[PDB]
Amino acid sequence: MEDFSVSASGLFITNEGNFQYSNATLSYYDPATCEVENEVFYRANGFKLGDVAQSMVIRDGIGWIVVNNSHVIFAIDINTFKEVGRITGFTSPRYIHFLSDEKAYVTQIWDYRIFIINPKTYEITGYIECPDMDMESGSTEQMVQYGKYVYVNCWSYQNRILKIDTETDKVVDELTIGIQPTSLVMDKYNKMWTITDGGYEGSPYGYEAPSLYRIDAETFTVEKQFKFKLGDWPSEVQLNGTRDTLYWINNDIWRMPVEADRVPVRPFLEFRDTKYYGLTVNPNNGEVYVADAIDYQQQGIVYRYSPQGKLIDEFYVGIIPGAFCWKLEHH
Ligand SMILES: [Cl-]
Repeated sequence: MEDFSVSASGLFITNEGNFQYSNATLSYYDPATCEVENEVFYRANGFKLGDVAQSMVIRDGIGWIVVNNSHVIFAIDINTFKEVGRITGFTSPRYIHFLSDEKAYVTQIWDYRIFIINPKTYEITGYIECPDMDMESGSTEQMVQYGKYVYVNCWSYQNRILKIDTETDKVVDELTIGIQPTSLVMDKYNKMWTITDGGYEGSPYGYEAPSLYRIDAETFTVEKQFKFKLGDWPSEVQLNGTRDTLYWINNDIWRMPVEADRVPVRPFLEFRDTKYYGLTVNPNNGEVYVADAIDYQQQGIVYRYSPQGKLIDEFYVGIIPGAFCWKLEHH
């Protein structure tokens, strides 16, 4: 059990590990030293993280790690990585969205409810019931704020964006699109971007050419659609800090101005017969980090790029690195 006291500026990489093998880990990268530290939760705390670390959000000096398949969210101190508390009772958590110090939503797979939680007391306070959704095929996923509203994508065996009114904690609208929207971002024009994964071969629910969509938040309608190829399996819409440049995964890493009418012919980073899996854009300097799962078995690798596409650094992380979380000194 180990004493960490790290940089005020930093990058966390969550490593899902192998679903049903409890080898998920946390990585911490220092961009100023170009040094990675691996398995930092375990080293810091004396216990393992669990199964499928999904995502992670930092608020007010505290890091909130969603461990999807261990029914828990760890709160760690972000400088020491020691746990300050945890929340148990999630069916299968995905993403955490704070509305205040005392109120956050936590999405779930295999549940039709979004859990309301109190972060100060470390408790579950309620549930938002999703319409046309059961437990066996249920999915809520990533979330964005638009005023009093929260928008959420319904991922596994679903095909909807839902609108929640946060003042009443209830689902007030929905929009049906292509199957299995994977992720959700809000650009600086208050237009949402989601990209579907197209389902999978043999799926009971379906399997189709996936799409990238731009959806106006005010009118909750599709303004643009970029449709890809059967067998494509896109994911991970991400924005730059000014929220005017969008990246995602589709074999390659792709980059497009939010105002563009076409995807550029050339990608940001070319497919190299691996598995680009995670993605993030540094919100201050526009540097792009690409998490490569490679073969879903070996140690993953993160590549760091300049906004102009030139490789800066690369570093080994844990198994299937899927998500990132910025610890920034200045915003
Ligand atoms: Cl760890």
